[PDB]
Amino acid sequence: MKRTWQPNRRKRAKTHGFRARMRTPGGRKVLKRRRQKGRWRLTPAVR
Amino acid sequence: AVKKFKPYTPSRRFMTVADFSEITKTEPEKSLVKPLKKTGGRNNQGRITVRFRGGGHKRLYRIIDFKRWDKVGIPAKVAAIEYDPNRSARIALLHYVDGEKRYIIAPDGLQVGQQVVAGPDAPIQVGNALPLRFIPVGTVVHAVELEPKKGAKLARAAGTSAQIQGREGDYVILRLPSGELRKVHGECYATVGAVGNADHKNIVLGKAGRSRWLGRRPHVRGAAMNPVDHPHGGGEGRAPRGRPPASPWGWQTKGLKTRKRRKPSSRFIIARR
RNA sequence: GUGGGAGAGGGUGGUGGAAUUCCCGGAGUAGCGGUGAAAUGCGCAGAUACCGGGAGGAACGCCGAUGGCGAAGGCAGCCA
RNA sequence: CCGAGGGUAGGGCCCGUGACUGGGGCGAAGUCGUAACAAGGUAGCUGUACCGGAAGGUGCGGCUGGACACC
RNA sequence: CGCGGGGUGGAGCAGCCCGGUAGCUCGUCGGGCUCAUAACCCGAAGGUCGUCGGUUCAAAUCCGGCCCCCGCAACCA
RNA sequence: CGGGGGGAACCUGGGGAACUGAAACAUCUCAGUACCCAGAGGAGAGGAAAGAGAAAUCGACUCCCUGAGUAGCGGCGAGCG
RNA sequence: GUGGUUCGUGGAGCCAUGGGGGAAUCUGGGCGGACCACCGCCUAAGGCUAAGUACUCCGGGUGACCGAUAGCGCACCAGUA
RNA sequence: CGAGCUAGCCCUGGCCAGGGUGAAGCUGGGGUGAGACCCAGUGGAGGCCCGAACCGGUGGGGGAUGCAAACCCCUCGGAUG
RNA sequence: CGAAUGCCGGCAUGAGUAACGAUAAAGAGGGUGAGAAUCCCUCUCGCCGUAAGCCCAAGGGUUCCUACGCAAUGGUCGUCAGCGUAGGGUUAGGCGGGACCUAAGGUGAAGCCGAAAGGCGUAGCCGAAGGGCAGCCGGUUAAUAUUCCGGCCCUUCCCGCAGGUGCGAUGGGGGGACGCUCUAGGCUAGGGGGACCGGAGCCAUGGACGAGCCCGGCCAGAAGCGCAGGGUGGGAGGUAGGCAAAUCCGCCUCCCAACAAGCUCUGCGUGGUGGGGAAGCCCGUACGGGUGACAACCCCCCGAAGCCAGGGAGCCAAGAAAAGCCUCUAAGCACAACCUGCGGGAACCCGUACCGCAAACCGACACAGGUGGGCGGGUGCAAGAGCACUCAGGCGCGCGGGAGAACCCUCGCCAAGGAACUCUGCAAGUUGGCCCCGUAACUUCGGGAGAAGGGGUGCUCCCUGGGGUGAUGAGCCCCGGGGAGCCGCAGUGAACAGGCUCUGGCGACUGUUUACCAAAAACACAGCUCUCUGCGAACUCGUAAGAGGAGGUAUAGGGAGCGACGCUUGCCCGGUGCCGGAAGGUCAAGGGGAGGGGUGCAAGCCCCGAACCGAAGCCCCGGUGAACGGCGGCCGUAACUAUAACGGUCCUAAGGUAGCGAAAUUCCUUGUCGGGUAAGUUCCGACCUGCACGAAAAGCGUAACGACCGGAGCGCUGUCUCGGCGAGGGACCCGGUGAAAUUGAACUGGCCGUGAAGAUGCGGCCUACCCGUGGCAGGACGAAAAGACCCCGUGGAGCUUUACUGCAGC
RNA sequence: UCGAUGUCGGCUCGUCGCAUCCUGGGGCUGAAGAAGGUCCCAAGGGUUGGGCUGUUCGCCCAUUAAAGCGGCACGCGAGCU
Ligand SMILES: NC[C@@H]1O[C@H](O[C@H]2[C@@H](O)[C@H](O[C@@H]3[C@@H](O)[C@H](N)C[C@H](N)[C@H]3O[C@H]3O[C@H](CO)[C@@H](O)[C@H](O)[C@H]3N)O[C@@H]2CO)[C@H](N)[C@@H](O)[C@@H]1O
Ligand SMILES: [Mg+2]
Ligand SMILES: [Mg+2]
Ligand SMILES: [Mg+2]
Ligand SMILES: [Mg+2]
Ligand SMILES: [Mg+2]
Ligand SMILES: [Mg+2]
Ligand SMILES: [Mg+2]
Ligand SMILES: [Mg+2]
Ligand SMILES: [Mg+2]
Ligand SMILES: [Mg+2]
Ligand SMILES: [Mg+2]
Ligand SMILES: [Mg+2]
Ligand SMILES: [Mg+2]
Ligand SMILES: [Mg+2]
Ligand SMILES: [Mg+2]
Ligand SMILES: [Mg+2]
Ligand SMILES: [Mg+2]
Ligand SMILES: [Mg+2]
Ligand SMILES: [Mg+2]
Ligand SMILES: [Mg+2]
Ligand SMILES: [Mg+2]
Ligand SMILES: [Mg+2]
Ligand SMILES: [Mg+2]
Ligand SMILES: [Mg+2]
Ligand SMILES: [Mg+2]
Ligand SMILES: [Mg+2]
Ligand SMILES: [Mg+2]
Ligand SMILES: [Mg+2]
Ligand SMILES: [Mg+2]
Ligand SMILES: [Mg+2]
Ligand SMILES: [Mg+2]
Ligand SMILES: [Mg+2]
Ligand SMILES: [Mg+2]
Ligand SMILES: [Mg+2]
Ligand SMILES: [Mg+2]
Ligand SMILES: [Mg+2]
Ligand SMILES: [Mg+2]
Ligand SMILES: [Mg+2]
Ligand SMILES: [Mg+2]
Ligand SMILES: [Mg+2]
Ligand SMILES: [Mg+2]
Ligand SMILES: [Mg+2]
Ligand SMILES: [Mg+2]
Ligand SMILES: [Mg+2]
Ligand SMILES: [Mg+2]
Ligand SMILES: [Mg+2]
Ligand SMILES: [Mg+2]
Ligand SMILES: [Mg+2]
Ligand SMILES: [Mg+2]
Ligand SMILES: [Mg+2]
Ligand SMILES: [Mg+2]
Ligand SMILES: [Mg+2]
Ligand SMILES: [Mg+2]
Ligand SMILES: [Mg+2]
Ligand SMILES: [Mg+2]
Ligand SMILES: [Mg+2]
Ligand SMILES: [Mg+2]
Ligand SMILES: [Mg+2]
Ligand SMILES: [Mg+2]
Ligand SMILES: [Mg+2]
Ligand SMILES: [Mg+2]
Ligand SMILES: [Mg+2]
Ligand SMILES: [Mg+2]
Ligand SMILES: [Mg+2]
Ligand SMILES: [Mg+2]
Ligand SMILES: [Mg+2]
Ligand SMILES: [Mg+2]
Ligand SMILES: [Mg+2]
Ligand SMILES: [Mg+2]
Ligand SMILES: [Mg+2]
Ligand SMILES: [Mg+2]
Ligand SMILES: [Mg+2]
Ligand SMILES: [Mg+2]
Ligand SMILES: [Mg+2]
Ligand SMILES: [Mg+2]
Ligand SMILES: [Mg+2]
Ligand SMILES: [Mg+2]
Ligand SMILES: [Mg+2]
Ligand SMILES: [Mg+2]
Ligand SMILES: [Mg+2]
Ligand SMILES: [Mg+2]
Ligand SMILES: [Mg+2]
Ligand SMILES: [Mg+2]
Ligand SMILES: [Mg+2]
Ligand SMILES: [Mg+2]
Ligand SMILES: [Mg+2]
Ligand SMILES: [Mg+2]
Ligand SMILES: [Mg+2]
Ligand SMILES: [Mg+2]
Ligand SMILES: [Mg+2]
Ligand SMILES: [Mg+2]
Ligand SMILES: [Mg+2]
Ligand SMILES: [Mg+2]
Ligand SMILES: [Mg+2]
Ligand SMILES: [Mg+2]
Ligand SMILES: [Mg+2]
Ligand SMILES: [Mg+2]
Ligand SMILES: [Mg+2]
Ligand SMILES: [Mg+2]
Ligand SMILES: [Mg+2]
Ligand SMILES: [Mg+2]
Ligand SMILES: [Mg+2]
Ligand SMILES: [Mg+2]
Ligand SMILES: [Mg+2]
Ligand SMILES: [Mg+2]
Ligand SMILES: [Mg+2]
Ligand SMILES: [Mg+2]
Ligand SMILES: [Mg+2]
Ligand SMILES: [Mg+2]
Ligand SMILES: [Mg+2]
Ligand SMILES: [Mg+2]
Ligand SMILES: [Mg+2]
Ligand SMILES: [Mg+2]
Ligand SMILES: [Mg+2]
Ligand SMILES: [Mg+2]
Ligand SMILES: [Mg+2]
Ligand SMILES: [Mg+2]
Ligand SMILES: [Mg+2]
Ligand SMILES: [Mg+2]
Ligand SMILES: [Mg+2]
Ligand SMILES: [Mg+2]
Ligand SMILES: [Mg+2]
Ligand SMILES: [Mg+2]
Ligand SMILES: [Mg+2]
Ligand SMILES: [Mg+2]
Ligand SMILES: [Mg+2]
Ligand SMILES: [Mg+2]
Ligand SMILES: [Mg+2]
Ligand SMILES: [Mg+2]
Ligand SMILES: [Mg+2]
Ligand SMILES: [Mg+2]
Ligand SMILES: [Mg+2]
Ligand SMILES: [Mg+2]
Ligand SMILES: [Mg+2]
Ligand SMILES: [Mg+2]
Ligand SMILES: [Mg+2]
Ligand SMILES: [Mg+2]
Ligand SMILES: [Mg+2]
Ligand SMILES: [Mg+2]
Ligand SMILES: [Mg+2]
Ligand SMILES: [Mg+2]
Ligand SMILES: [Mg+2]
Ligand SMILES: [Mg+2]
Ligand SMILES: [Mg+2]
Ligand SMILES: [Mg+2]
Ligand SMILES: [Mg+2]
Ligand SMILES: [Mg+2]
Ligand SMILES: [Mg+2]
Ligand SMILES: [Mg+2]
Ligand SMILES: [Mg+2]
Ligand SMILES: [Mg+2]
Ligand SMILES: [Mg+2]
Ligand SMILES: [Mg+2]
Ligand SMILES: [Mg+2]
Ligand SMILES: [Mg+2]
Ligand SMILES: [Mg+2]
Ligand SMILES: [Mg+2]
Ligand SMILES: [Mg+2]
Ligand SMILES: [Mg+2]
Ligand SMILES: [Mg+2]
Ligand SMILES: [Mg+2]
Ligand SMILES: [Mg+2]
Ligand SMILES: [Mg+2]
Ligand SMILES: [Mg+2]
Ligand SMILES: [Mg+2]
Ligand SMILES: [Mg+2]
Ligand SMILES: [Mg+2]
Ligand SMILES: [Mg+2]
Ligand SMILES: [Mg+2]
Ligand SMILES: [Mg+2]
Ligand SMILES: [Mg+2]
Ligand SMILES: [Mg+2]
Ligand SMILES: [Mg+2]
Ligand SMILES: [Mg+2]
Ligand SMILES: [Mg+2]
Ligand SMILES: [Mg+2]
Ligand SMILES: [Mg+2]
Ligand SMILES: [Mg+2]
Ligand SMILES: [Mg+2]
Ligand SMILES: [Mg+2]
Ligand SMILES: [Mg+2]
Ligand SMILES: [Mg+2]
Repeated sequence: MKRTWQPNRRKRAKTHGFRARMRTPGGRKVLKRRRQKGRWRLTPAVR
Repeated sequence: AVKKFKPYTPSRRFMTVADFSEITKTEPEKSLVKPLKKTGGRNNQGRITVRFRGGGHKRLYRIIDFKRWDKVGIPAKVAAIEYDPNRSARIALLHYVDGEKRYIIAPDGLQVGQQVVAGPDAPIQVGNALPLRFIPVGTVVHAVELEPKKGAKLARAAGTSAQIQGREGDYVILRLPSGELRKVHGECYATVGAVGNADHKNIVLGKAGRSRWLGRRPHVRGAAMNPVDHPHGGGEGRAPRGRPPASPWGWQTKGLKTRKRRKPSSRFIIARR
């Protein structure tokens, strides 16, 4: 039955997207943390 | 007054619809005069701040003239009487002789051929607006300005009206639809007569759905919730209230007066029995 | 048919004054009410009695009769 | 084919009967009060409405088959 | 068993709780009013305080035992 | 002409917890800690007495040692200092 | 009315200041633990000021530091699969 | 950090085989002082009926280291709101 | 280090055990190859066919095509593949999206607010599955195509020539521009039939050389035209309104139309050219290619839910915006500009493979689950997207071969009986569609109602009514009607398709709910009542700004209870809550300074500090019951007895009225009586000793309704007496692949005792050759889960209030 | 035994005890016969169908030679409900 992953490429980048993070102070520190750790991808894939 | 229905269903039984014989138009309204609107009951933060609202038929908002004093002395013919789904009352479409078209809330007694005016000049007859100070004591009156030049706030709903009981200096004493006795400034415009579509109070919704179409959602009793949810609930097997009956936010809902004491408004009120 | 008459005859709309009650103001003090006699009630948080204002509803004194009208029930301030 | 009638099904009317229940008639000397007949001690009666152990009481309107002092 | 209150003239209640005093209304008895009964008026009689034991100078009264009464409780199981 | 944004930890400023301790818990403690925010920089802060405080004394500020778990503070408790 | 201080309302001063009232320029004003006198100390309501101090992304030296289940999560193409 | 599941609301689109009953209204006729009304045809109302799609999840059986971390079979509720 | 249900890794047991993932289904020949049930071809068989076929959107992201491969991946095998290596493949001015519009929302010059981070906000801006906008048919590749190509159309920009005109916009106006249900007339997709047209070929096995049988009889297309539809007045005069100006728009007046009459726009039709084009035979194909042919290319009918499209009608709940578009004037410019037509030019970026109800997406899997739009043929059955078979197309579900035990699951049938089963007809059966007859209580007059209960149902021939289309005719199609016959056990012949009645409880009703053990008598619901709220409303969210409320105004809005409807809803205001009360009482800060104190030589400076004045709140007085709530006890009494209409007394703020009543409430209790039954703790009626009903936490009824809960009957049954037989998928045997919880170690018997009280393990005695397979579950206090009950802990968390103390709010 | 010994009743399947319900054998009798009463021996076998209730039990209908009482974790849920 309907499961929890219902992928929508637009929704993915307007929610977790790079511009999205950059808009909220909560969100900028998400980036700082990922950069400080050396994540290859600071922000999700979406095509 | 009031269409009824043979009971070919349950709830077609006591269901009741208004009498639209008065409506001289339908499928209008004057396209020049109306924008749109929306809400949810939710507010600018997204939050429900009025409960049990939503759904219901899409409406277009008829723009409507509550300042009649900007046309002083210009006459107008009553053009049409049609349906407004934002109010209890019906709106009269009227053409001015300026060629300006405007909406008026329809007094009881307007046939559509008739001329109407507004201003100190103003014959005293149904449909005409004057400042209160020129209207003779005793007149039944609707759509009243509370303060001068600010627009008509009072007696706007189907069947409502007010009466001039007398005057004192710059002010006149009014018996509102509530029965409250109120001073109002002499310079406030008002139009003579009562609102009409007065049988509005006798519609009988008749089924659940007809409440939803008006955008009214189901309303649940405190009684039926849990204690997180409301001052009355739990224990069950029902229960009496267990406590002086209360709103969800905790204040007492029987008897308890909410008007604020120090309002400078109080200096102008004498009543409300 | 014509010409005339009396009448609270019916329907509708209006409208007047007397009174009662309620409130607002004035003045004023120790009771008021009520009954067979009382008590309940009302009153020094200012009652009753008196003056002024106002709100509202109901019924129409004298004319009025042992009277008129109406099929009966009934119909009574005044105007159309 | 029709056909006495037998069967299955559903109605109608009438009689009988029924735990129980409603009043009613009737039965010398049981209990409670006094409503009515004399302003019957509240004139009575009345349709209706509410009430009350009971008779009755009270409201609104009605009928007379009720009415020598005093204001 | 468990906890609380109770038992007083014929009926119904005070008084106990603060030791010495037993009261109220009805009823009953005698008399009056009345042709007579009720009503009403004038007088009166009537009890050992459930019972047993203790405390004290003195116990309806304070204490304990039993005997009846009314009441609440008896849950997780 | 300048600002903006970034920087491991360190610094100042604005704000600021709870578990826990108290062998329960409110004052108290943990603690001006964790965190969040703003601004510095290679350091930051502070600094030249409207100071100490008993000696007719000492002389700006910072940091270390000591004074000293002293003086005090404290449901005069746990503790704090 | 509060915060700071060892100071928890305490005899509670000092420094700070959200609110009300509200001065003077040497004979002026703050202070020395309520307050008063005396004797002292100091000059608020403007600002800047190296060094001695903290820290370690980074470079180097040295270990009675580990030796692939240890030492950083990662000795290996790891903040990766 | 999450409303890509889920709950509500907002905006904008879309879907609902086929059958069954036959409201008001209108028309004509009767009726009447004039009406109410009665009848007939027409008409096509309704959180109306039957029943697919779509939405559900009634009862039972199976499954129970499953095909499946909610499934399958049979039956069954709504289906212009 | 031996233990921590320790941690990390490795390897065991269970065990060659269970499974190998839908019961749609396979068999043979030939080919390739080291190797073949599994790959390729053919033939036969079976399965889907409102799908299991085809197209689109999401999402996935090279999975697409081909060459060479088989270690692994594939629940077996694999020579095959969605897998490995490599190479190749996605072509647009017109399709989608952007150099267009605006919607919710978002964002945000101005502005407002907030310790900081930030919050808000008009204009603007962004934002789409909405509005706007120009491409149809075929052919082509291994693989792309409205993209390349062929044929035929079309749009914008740019520049030029001609003709026209007051030109000109971010501004004004028009339009765009809209619901739901029903729906006319004309079309098209689509489909059916033809004795008419075209075509390879066929006579089998008894018959048939035939008006035989099988195959096909279209597609697109500018202008012009025709049919059908949409939209639409014309002229003047005045003109104060449309935040400037308008000639436009609006408004008034007069004049002609009254009609699509015209003007205009779209649909279809036809149209120059263009292009398709079967069965069959042949080769030869993961695929399709010659021919059939020079193909034919036409009539009739059925007919949309699609089109004309802003069509029409009715109803109430009253049904987006903005740009493109046209019109109007403004500056401004009138050489310009704009309009119209022709011509040349110029016309960018991204998507484009493939999967796409699934082995390519969401579900850790090649997973019986989930996933929006469109097409979805034929026949028959009343209709239909239902059901059975079947086109095209696509599949036989990636372990097989046997055997024919128990047992299990899914299914079939059953003598006699018929609920005797059982908590309960649970289950299963009966019934079943359509037409016709017929149909009760009661009822809110609609219902109840498919009530119930019956009859018909096929085929052949005769006669015959009405309709649609054509002509009024045939033909074709739809709807019947009557008459006479035939066959079977049976004609809705197979498939899909109510069992029914009586009577209670609860809820009026359709609805709603615990995703995943509860669908209900719970929630909601129209409706009734109370209450607050005069509008910068009350209320709610927010520190605030602001917002909702509501662009509403008491016939409105918030809160609360009750819950259609009918008849109704008593008494008590002592307490509590709310409401009213200008007095009195007490009251905090502040005002007040009687008086007292410290210290100074003193002037002073500095502490205390009585009376008194002084808010709300509490006290006090009163009102309030669809506010919280509450509505008695003992004793006596009637000419049989019983009983008590009646009295007595004690208490209360007041003592339960109506109506119900062993109840969804009744303890005693299976109360007593009556009904039903052969028999009734249930159920129905009644009585009233109501432990412990009772009136809006409503009381008592109520037609209709219900996957609710109770009681009875009929019908019918494998529920049962009581089992039997049969089918299929497992189970069993063989080949291939091959798990799991669990496991101190094991050489693991019975009894009677004993033992921490329930011994394979200790004692005595009995019994017992070693090892397995198929089976059953009594025991290892069997596995699983550090018992959820219970207690403990000065453990924890949700919840309440006249617990304490705070805080917001007021 | 709380790092789990599932708990009433039904059903299925039984097995054992005897304090015997029946059948067999007996003594006594207030045993004429028949038919009972009571006590003794005896565990081989047998011990019904149904209404009510979840019920065990119990009452009841119709029968019977009889309609026995107990134990087996109130026998038996890795057997079912
Ligand atoms: N039949 C007359 C009607 O009945 C009623 O009358 C009935 C009663 O009211 C009346 O009862 C009366 C009683 O009122 C009166 N005051 C006392 C008297 N003894 C009783 O009488 C009764 O009692 C005894 C039995 O013991 C019988 O013998 C006697 O016949 C009988 N009347 O007796 C009648 C029944 O028998 C009313 N009067 C009224 O309804 C009407 O007139
Ligand atoms: Mg997941
Ligand atoms: Mg998307
Ligand atoms: Mg979304
Ligand atoms: Mg990288
Ligand atoms: Mg937001
Ligand atoms: Mg509502
Ligand atoms: Mg409501
Ligand atoms: Mg509700
Ligand atoms: Mg609840
Ligand atoms: Mg919550
Ligand atoms: Mg609460
Ligand atoms: Mg409650
Ligand atoms: Mg309860
Ligand atoms: Mg209570
Ligand atoms: Mg007369
Ligand atoms: Mg016959
Ligand atoms: Mg017959
Ligand atoms: Mg009388
Ligand atoms: Mg009398
Ligand atoms: Mg009298
Ligand atoms: Mg009398
Ligand atoms: Mg008399
Ligand atoms: Mg009375
Ligand atoms: Mg004594
Ligand atoms: Mg408990
Ligand atoms: Mg910086
Ligand atoms: Mg700070
Ligand atoms: Mg502690
Ligand atoms: Mg502790
Ligand atoms: Mg604690
Ligand atoms: Mg601290
Ligand atoms: Mg800080
Ligand atoms: Mg420095
Ligand atoms: Mg500095
Ligand atoms: Mg500095
Ligand atoms: Mg500290
Ligand atoms: Mg401090
Ligand atoms: Mg402090
Ligand atoms: Mg201090
Ligand atoms: Mg000092
Ligand atoms: Mg000085
Ligand atoms: Mg100072
Ligand atoms: Mg000092
Ligand atoms: Mg000092
Ligand atoms: Mg100093
Ligand atoms: Mg510095
Ligand atoms: Mg280094
Ligand atoms: Mg080494
Ligand atoms: Mg390592
Ligand atoms: Mg090694
Ligand atoms: Mg590691
Ligand atoms: Mg959502
Ligand atoms: Mg969602
Ligand atoms: Mg129909
Ligand atoms: Mg219909
Ligand atoms: Mg329906
Ligand atoms: Mg239906
Ligand atoms: Mg239905
Ligand atoms: Mg249905
Ligand atoms: Mg189910
Ligand atoms: Mg809707
Ligand atoms: Mg050890
Ligand atoms: Mg095994
Ligand atoms: Mg096996
Ligand atoms: Mg197997
Ligand atoms: Mg070969
Ligand atoms: Mg070979
Ligand atoms: Mg070979
Ligand atoms: Mg088909
Ligand atoms: Mg895509
Ligand atoms: Mg393999
Ligand atoms: Mg092109
Ligand atoms: Mg585009
Ligand atoms: Mg854009
Ligand atoms: Mg460009
Ligand atoms: Mg754009
Ligand atoms: Mg835009
Ligand atoms: Mg700004
Ligand atoms: Mg914002
Ligand atoms: Mg825009
Ligand atoms: Mg778009
Ligand atoms: Mg579009
Ligand atoms: Mg396009
Ligand atoms: Mg093509
Ligand atoms: Mg122009
Ligand atoms: Mg417009
Ligand atoms: Mg065609
Ligand atoms: Mg056809
Ligand atoms: Mg032959
Ligand atoms: Mg053939
Ligand atoms: Mg065609
Ligand atoms: Mg054509
Ligand atoms: Mg050829
Ligand atoms: Mg239209
Ligand atoms: Mg724009
Ligand atoms: Mg392509
Ligand atoms: Mg599927
Ligand atoms: Mg689909
Ligand atoms: Mg596929
Ligand atoms: Mg998958
Ligand atoms: Mg598979
Ligand atoms: Mg699948
Ligand atoms: Mg599926
Ligand atoms: Mg779907
Ligand atoms: Mg079709
Ligand atoms: Mg059919
Ligand atoms: Mg089908
Ligand atoms: Mg398989
Ligand atoms: Mg049988
Ligand atoms: Mg039978
Ligand atoms: Mg039975
Ligand atoms: Mg069943
Ligand atoms: Mg019925
Ligand atoms: Mg039938
Ligand atoms: Mg029925
Ligand atoms: Mg026949
Ligand atoms: Mg036949
Ligand atoms: Mg046709
Ligand atoms: Mg079948
Ligand atoms: Mg069927
Ligand atoms: Mg059916
Ligand atoms: Mg019935
Ligand atoms: Mg019952
Ligand atoms: Mg219901
Ligand atoms: Mg429904
Ligand atoms: Mg329904
Ligand atoms: Mg619910
Ligand atoms: Mg659930
Ligand atoms: Mg369920
Ligand atoms: Mg249901
Ligand atoms: Mg607030
Ligand atoms: Mg607002
Ligand atoms: Mg607002
Ligand atoms: Mg608004
Ligand atoms: Mg409301
Ligand atoms: Mg309720
Ligand atoms: Mg009441
Ligand atoms: Mg009463
Ligand atoms: Mg009270
Ligand atoms: Mg009171
Ligand atoms: Mg006072
Ligand atoms: Mg003072
Ligand atoms: Mg002195
Ligand atoms: Mg006060
Ligand atoms: Mg009071
Ligand atoms: Mg009873
Ligand atoms: Mg009860
Ligand atoms: Mg009953
Ligand atoms: Mg109740
Ligand atoms: Mg109540
Ligand atoms: Mg109720
Ligand atoms: Mg009831
Ligand atoms: Mg009912
Ligand atoms: Mg339902
Ligand atoms: Mg139900
Ligand atoms: Mg069987
Ligand atoms: Mg078999
Ligand atoms: Mg283990
Ligand atoms: Mg052995
Ligand atoms: Mg043993
Ligand atoms: Mg076993
Ligand atoms: Mg087994
Ligand atoms: Mg076991
Ligand atoms: Mg276990
Ligand atoms: Mg434990
Ligand atoms: Mg639990
Ligand atoms: Mg404790
Ligand atoms: Mg605790
Ligand atoms: Mg245990
Ligand atoms: Mg264990
Ligand atoms: Mg024996
Ligand atoms: Mg024997
Ligand atoms: Mg014998
Ligand atoms: Mg035996
Ligand atoms: Mg035996
Ligand atoms: Mg039973
Ligand atoms: Mg029993
Ligand atoms: Mg036991
Ligand atoms: Mg047992
Ligand atoms: Mg079990
Ligand atoms: Mg059991
Ligand atoms: Mg067992």
